[PDB]
Amino acid sequence: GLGGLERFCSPGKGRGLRALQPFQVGDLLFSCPAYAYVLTVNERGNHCEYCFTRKEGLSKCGRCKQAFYCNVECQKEDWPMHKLECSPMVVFGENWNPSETVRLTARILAKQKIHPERTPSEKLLAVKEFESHLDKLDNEKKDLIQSDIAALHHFYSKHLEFPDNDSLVVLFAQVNCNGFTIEDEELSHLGSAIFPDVALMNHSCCPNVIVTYKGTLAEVRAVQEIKPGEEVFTSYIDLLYPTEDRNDRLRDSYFFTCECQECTTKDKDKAKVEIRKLSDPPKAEAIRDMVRYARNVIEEFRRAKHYKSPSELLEICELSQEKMSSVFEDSNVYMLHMMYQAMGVCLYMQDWEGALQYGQKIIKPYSKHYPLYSLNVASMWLKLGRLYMGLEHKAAGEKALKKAIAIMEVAHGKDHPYISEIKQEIESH
Amino acid sequence: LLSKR
Ligand SMILES: Nc1ncnc2c1ncn2[C@@H]1O[C@H](CSCC[C@H](N)C(=O)O)[C@@H](O)[C@H]1O
Ligand SMILES: [Zn+2]
Ligand SMILES: [Zn+2]
Ligand SMILES: [Zn+2]
Repeated sequence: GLGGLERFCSPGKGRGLRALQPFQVGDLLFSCPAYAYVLTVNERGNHCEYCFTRKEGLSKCGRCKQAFYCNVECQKEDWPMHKLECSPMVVFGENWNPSETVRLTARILAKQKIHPERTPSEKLLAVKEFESHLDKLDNEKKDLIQSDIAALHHFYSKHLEFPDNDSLVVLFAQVNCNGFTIEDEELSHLGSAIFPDVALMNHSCCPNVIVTYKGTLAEVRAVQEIKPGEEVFTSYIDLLYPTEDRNDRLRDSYFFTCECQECTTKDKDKAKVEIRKLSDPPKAEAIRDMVRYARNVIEEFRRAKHYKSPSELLEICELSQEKMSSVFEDSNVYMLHMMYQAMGVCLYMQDWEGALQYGQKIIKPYSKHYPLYSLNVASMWLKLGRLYMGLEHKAAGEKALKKAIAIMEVAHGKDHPYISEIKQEIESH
Repeated sequence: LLSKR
């Protein structure tokens, strides 16, 4: 197993992870090497396929030209997985477009074929043991899984020996339920992976640990004091949103309802949905209406970024912020959501000043809505710092970068490469 | 999948 920890049966939460020794804030509970992993398409050329190292001068694979490595060693070590896609990419050409989930599942089947025995990634929980929630699956989800299976057969039949359809539905359900996205220091999507021992940890909206990544290695560090006998909880989702929203996402994606202290007490819900202090206070139904509108624009925008222009997206942000501002405070999380999206759009257009402008409005409410140590907060400080630095504002930049470092030392560990890079950024300028 | 954002 894993020192100082154990698997146990958590009442009403199936299997979980329990502490057998004390852990202090910033302490490393354990590490877990990726069982299976895939670099996201948009990051190819920026990161090594095999180890996810971010570097310039990465060597291009001579056959497909769509995989990049640190060196010949990374290339060679990655080949057992990359061969599933190398020739297929050139053959299908423009038609090669499997979803990330399919790519990961293909790699899972490949690993199962090469290494059927228990791996060092499965010291407490095996991939085969993953919870699937197959029985809870509705028509929409079964249809999505079937599409995924069809894509799997479509692009990966060359090297894979498929089980029956039923087992593939089980596998895909397990992947949706237990899979992790890997993000960088800015919380930018890097890829997807399976970390079986890490997936043992249950969810809480007030978690006592955070998961970070060191290449393809998952790391789990305490963000709260943990005492022997206490269950170890991580957050599966963005904790910015109020209780109802959080539970809608947890129910939809993970088929459960959280009963943590935050969901029960609902302490932060009031401040999260802060209402303007108007002479004539807004009626209850007007609040419910604006909240409904807010969720609708969130979904609408989600769709719009796929085909609308950057100016249209900014228009949606500005106009929606304008409508919401009559009822909602600037510190309101839906306002913050639109501001964050707008910041992202500004960043894409290389409109640095506008992005800084929004981020400054975003950072403090983030600090108040998120838990004490939050990758979202650290990441926001980091973005702000890099914008200030890029715009020649070294004192403000140094201050924000040091705030980011201060959180990340706890979450990533004092010796993490991301921190060395940030310190290098401070010293170089 | 499991992400903070
Ligand atoms: N706070 C919580 N309350 C109830 N169930 C939870 C929970 N957090 C996580 N879970 C369950 O754990 C699953 C995530 S994988 C976590 C390990 C799982 N408990 C197991 O026995 O293998 C989810 O499908 C959900 O059903
Ligand atoms: Zn490498
Ligand atoms: Zn190749
Ligand atoms: Zn909760």
